[PDB]
Amino acid sequence: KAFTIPVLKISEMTNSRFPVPVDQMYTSRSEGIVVQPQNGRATIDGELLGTTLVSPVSVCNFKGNLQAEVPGQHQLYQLQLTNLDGSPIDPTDDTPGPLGCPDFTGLLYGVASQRGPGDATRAHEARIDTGSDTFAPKIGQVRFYSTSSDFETNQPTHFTPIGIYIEGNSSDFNQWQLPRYGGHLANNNHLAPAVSPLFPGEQILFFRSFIPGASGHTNGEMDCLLPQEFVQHFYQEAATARSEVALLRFVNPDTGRALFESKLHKQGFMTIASSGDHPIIMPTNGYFRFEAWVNQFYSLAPV
Amino acid sequence: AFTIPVLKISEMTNSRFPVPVDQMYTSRSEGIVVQPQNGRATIDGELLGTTLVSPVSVCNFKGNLQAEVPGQHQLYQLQLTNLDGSPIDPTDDTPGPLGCPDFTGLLYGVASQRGPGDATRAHEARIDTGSDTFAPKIGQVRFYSTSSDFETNQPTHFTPIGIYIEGNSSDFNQWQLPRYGGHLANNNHLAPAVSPLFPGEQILFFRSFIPGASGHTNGEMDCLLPQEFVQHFYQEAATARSEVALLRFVNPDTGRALFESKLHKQGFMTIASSGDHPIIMPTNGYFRFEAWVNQFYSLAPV
Ligand SMILES: [Cl-]
Ligand SMILES: [Cl-]
Repeated sequence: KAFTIPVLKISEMTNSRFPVPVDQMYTSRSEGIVVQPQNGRATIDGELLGTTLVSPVSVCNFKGNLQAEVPGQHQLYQLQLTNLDGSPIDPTDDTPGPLGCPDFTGLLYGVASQRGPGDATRAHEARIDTGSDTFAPKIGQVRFYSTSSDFETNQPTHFTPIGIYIEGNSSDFNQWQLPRYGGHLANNNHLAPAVSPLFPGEQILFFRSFIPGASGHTNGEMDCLLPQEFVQHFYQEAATARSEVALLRFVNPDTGRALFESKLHKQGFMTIASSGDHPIIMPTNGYFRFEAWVNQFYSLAPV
Repeated sequence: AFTIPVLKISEMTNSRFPVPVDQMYTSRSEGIVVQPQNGRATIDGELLGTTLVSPVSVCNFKGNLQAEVPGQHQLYQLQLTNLDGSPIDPTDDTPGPLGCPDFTGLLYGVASQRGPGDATRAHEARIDTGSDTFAPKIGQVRFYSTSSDFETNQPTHFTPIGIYIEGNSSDFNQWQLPRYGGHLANNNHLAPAVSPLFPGEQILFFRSFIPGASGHTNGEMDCLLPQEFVQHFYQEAATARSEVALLRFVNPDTGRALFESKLHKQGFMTIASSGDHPIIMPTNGYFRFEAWVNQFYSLAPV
């Protein structure tokens, strides 16, 4: 079975780290930054890594029982998580945390909804601090705060992510700081490895989204390594990787010729020949196409 | 030539609302016109109605916060763009802009803005898709919010979350199409209604229970094709060798095949069944293409 890429414009791609469309391609030097996201992690021969799931609407969602209001802390609610598909959290799993769990620290803004008893429903805005000491999704312990007290204990509860809340303090959004999946008394394990460009003059090519902000000042930048459609496609195809690097061409369909070329590394990230922090803006109908198997030494024309 | 993506039910996305599929479901749909406009694609990849390929975009809106509606209390006038940023073209051969809700109800979600600069703000919001002001085809939609914290003339996005049941707004009717053009306009360029034609068969739906924000509702939202089937058919552009693709639902744990279904060329599935009930199957089961048949192929009941 031959390796293939799905044919997609940038505007048809889905961010694999937050359930919103990709806005632009982006490259960065990543000065002082360790790139180690756990969502959107898949090898090109079909192995999912980190907390990556294939569903494109599920990343950064939570589901669970509303166990209780945290004693003494009004309108702070303790969830007992399940997995997003309904199966119980199993902390013996070989994952950093539950599939789809946020891979960044910050004030995640969204809506907590309930259905029950019966068909009675209710929903209100909520905030989950993925940087807080007790944020421990690996063992199913997550809390959310809400300005509403209209939540019932022991009813099924879902958290739909919307964006990030900026208070202007230590809790501020850091898309490259992994949470402590087990809370403040446990260390992360089974992480997908960090990635970096190893070849001179190359930088990682990211797929960037500007996610919504709920207060304060932020551009909401969320950079993933692969659009969710590439994850889904490699998962489906599980094609044999004939070399360590798949050479991609970003094709202008109006001319048939290359706009630029990129190296898709087998472990699931792309590099380009570029320098600095800036978007990669192209004609809107451009798409990546698989060109050939090459090695890590292949020299790319700069873009 | 023709393939179906290998997906469990829990890995499928509802094509009419951006949530995972909860179950397969079948119904007689007596006295109901089944004519959803999202999740509509032929098996050779032609998108119909308002169907787009992005799985996170259906029921989203974006555009300029034109004004607080004069007279009204905390009503905001959106001037839509298309979800890809391009301008709304009312002469397009669609009933409305791609991704537009295809049901009438009080759609609940969060309206967010960014601007001026990187200043941001977001608050709960709801859009009555049955209101006579709801006219997305010409880019006019209003939302209500308990908050007054919205800047005029800043980019605004509506992220859908669920449905809101209250007496003084339209109840959630998933099979009642909005008037995409506002009060007086007739809908046009609609994907057609679907129904089983062979005796003993019913449509097979992929059902989600979308969140409720208030009131009593089971949030039932039935689509004809999971969004991943839509994306796959769009990618493949494979020629339909007959009018029906015969599919088989199989459990990979045991190799047991559980039932067969008829995937009609124009983009929906039927099974031999009777009554309104979920189709509960082993968790790891999935559909697989078996053969090109016609509309008269007779299935064993499930
Ligand atoms: Cl597979
Ligand atoms: Cl195409």
